[PDB]
Amino acid sequence: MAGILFEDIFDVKDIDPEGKKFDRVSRLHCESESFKMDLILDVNIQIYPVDLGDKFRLVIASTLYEDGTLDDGEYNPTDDRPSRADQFEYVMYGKVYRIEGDETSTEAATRLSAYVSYGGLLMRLQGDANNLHGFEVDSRVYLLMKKLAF
Amino acid sequence: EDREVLRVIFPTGDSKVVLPCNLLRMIWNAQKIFHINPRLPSDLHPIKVVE
Amino acid sequence: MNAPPAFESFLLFEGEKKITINKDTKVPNACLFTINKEDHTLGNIIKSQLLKDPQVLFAGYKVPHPLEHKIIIRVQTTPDYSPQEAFTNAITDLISELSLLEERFRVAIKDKQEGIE
Amino acid sequence: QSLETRAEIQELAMVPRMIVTPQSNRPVMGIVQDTLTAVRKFTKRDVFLERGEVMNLLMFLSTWDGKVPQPAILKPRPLWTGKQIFSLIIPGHINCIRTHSTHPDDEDSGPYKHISPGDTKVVVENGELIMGILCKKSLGTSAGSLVHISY
Ligand SMILES: [Zn+2]
Repeated sequence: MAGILFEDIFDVKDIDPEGKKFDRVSRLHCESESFKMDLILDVNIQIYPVDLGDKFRLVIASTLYEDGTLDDGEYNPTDDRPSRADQFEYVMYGKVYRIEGDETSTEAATRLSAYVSYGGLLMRLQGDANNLHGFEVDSRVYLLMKKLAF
Repeated sequence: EDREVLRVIFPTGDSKVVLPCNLLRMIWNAQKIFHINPRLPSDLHPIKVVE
Repeated sequence: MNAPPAFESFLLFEGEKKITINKDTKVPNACLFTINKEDHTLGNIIKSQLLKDPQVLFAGYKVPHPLEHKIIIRVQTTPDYSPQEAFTNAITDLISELSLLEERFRVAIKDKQEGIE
Repeated sequence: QSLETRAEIQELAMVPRMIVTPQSNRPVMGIVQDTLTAVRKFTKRDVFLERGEVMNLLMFLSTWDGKVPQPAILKPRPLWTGKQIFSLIIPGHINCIRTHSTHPDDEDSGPYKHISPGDTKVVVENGELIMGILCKKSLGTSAGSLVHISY
């Protein structure tokens, strides 16, 4: 199984920030139950009906096919290796474009934000625990969303 | 000294001039191709740059 | 005047052949089929029968220029299975579906109807 | 009518060489008419394609390496986003910025209110479209445009 970059169970604060709202894609505003990490994320609401009262599980991984790399691209439907984080209801693939915190100060390098792009569906995370896993790198990172819990 | 001369060149104080070779876009290409990490310490001695 | 004779739209030319197969070198195990004097009626259906097949990695067709009767089909399959066989099978399979459709239709017409002929 | 004049035209006057005009150092030609409206409509973040439509578009491209990119949505069903398919067209590593400046987002102070992506900036890197709708401001004959950067 993929080396876990980030893992948490999130609660939805709001589904429409500014409220402007649109079709198929919707911008969630969320907060992690650790209450030390923040999240802003687009999801395809047309194929994954989110609710304001819903409590989601989110995972971030650097790979799927277990441990070796997958930078081949070419989604390859013919694979069948149960290595996959396939048990999850919603999965996205994408690239990181910015990451992003105060570092000018003494020591600083404290509290951190990551910006991710999943083919034009944007994501933003704030933290400090993901400091070893956020990188402005080529198309490699996957967002797995599951269950929406209970 | 260059800054002082440059004020005399553009008394109206506009920042926008036509020049060859987009230096910001090239530098931006250097970061993107060499995969330079903005957080990791750079491996470059300043005197090499000046020379 | 410069307008072709309209029958030249579908009759094969005496110095031409109906299909032509050329390999692609960009990726391993792949093929390019040229169908001459054919149109979207044929091209579009063969695309859908191939995509139904789970061994096919990629399938697509493109009519290179509207004034020019010809279509190309790119198909790519897994190394374990030749792409040519999928195409032949895809037609035969399609031939079978249309044959069953024709038998069911004639029989459905044969159902208690009147003035059927 | 000769090889010398055919050479002189091929080398000097031929259209891929008449692209960026010295008339005002910006491209002479960029994407026009109906295609330009269709490019706007296509890059919006809400566009998604099934395996069949992507394969059909890939089939119409020219320099396509032959490797279908992984869809931005794997589950519950395969989906490619619009920007993503566009990234196959953008050459080797052409890279712009900004050029969002349509009537979409804010007359400027709104985006600084923290980069609530809004959804209008056009960012591309390593020749791959990262975000934002394309238009006259990116593809047009404007000095700062994408077509200018390819040339
Ligand atoms: Zn103004």
